[PDB]
Amino acid sequence: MIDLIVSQGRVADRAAWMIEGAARTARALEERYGLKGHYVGEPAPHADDDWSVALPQARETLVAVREAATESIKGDNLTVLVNNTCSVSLATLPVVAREHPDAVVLYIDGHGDFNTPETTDTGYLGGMVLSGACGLWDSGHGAGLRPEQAVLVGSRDIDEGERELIRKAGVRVIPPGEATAQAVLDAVKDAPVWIHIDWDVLEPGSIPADYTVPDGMLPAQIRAVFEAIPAERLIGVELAELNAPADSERAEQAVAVILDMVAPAFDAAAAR
Ligand SMILES: [Mg+2]
Ligand SMILES: [Mn+2]
Repeated sequence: MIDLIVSQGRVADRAAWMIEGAARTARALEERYGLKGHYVGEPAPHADDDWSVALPQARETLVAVREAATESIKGDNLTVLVNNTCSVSLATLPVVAREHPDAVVLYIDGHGDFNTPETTDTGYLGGMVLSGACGLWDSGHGAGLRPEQAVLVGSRDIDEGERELIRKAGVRVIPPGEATAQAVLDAVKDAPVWIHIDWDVLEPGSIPADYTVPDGMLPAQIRAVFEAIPAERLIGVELAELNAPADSERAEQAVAVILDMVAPAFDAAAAR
């Protein structure tokens, strides 16, 4: 069984269409798998506000996601969160680390999302997510994820100062050209696995690119990861940061690619 949870409340969104992108992704999963999502939060416009303002604004949405994820994780289904922003995971990752202290988190992202209030250049909460879950700063939603159990997958061109925090904490980084299914499998060793994906990990998608070496990850590499993680070891999956307007052709094209990437893991969970 799959439990689908969908964030529709603003959590520090600086992009215009990520709440809409989450809703479109959730709808595609509902239609494909015969599910009904649990929708949490009320939409609000995007803004370039400091994390210290955006975080309290998101408190009601974050607490509601935490409670829904806690119920799902304590049962025996695959927990699937479709999130507008990576920042929703400030509420979910401490629940995962609480319930599965041996779990490895594959944080698949073009960025490291490992800034603290002291290192952030932009003040964006979404760039402070993995560091908050690991306890380098206090989000108000707990921590408890061991940095030794966090693996950044696909991250590249990381600021020297943030890359220093990452190495000091012991977070491993697997850049796109090294992010094969076997490399990711070898990183998780014998642990259960939580997958968090930020779609900016993907190579910009004019896949008319047979003669170019990609800088981002290709959809086929994401699919290969989902194919490689054994169904019995997969705790849950978070899909975040699709910036695509509702009703757009762009959203319909993006969600079809997303369905192709996640199908191996989601099909196997629906078959249990
Ligand atoms: Mg990112
Ligand atoms: Mn991110």
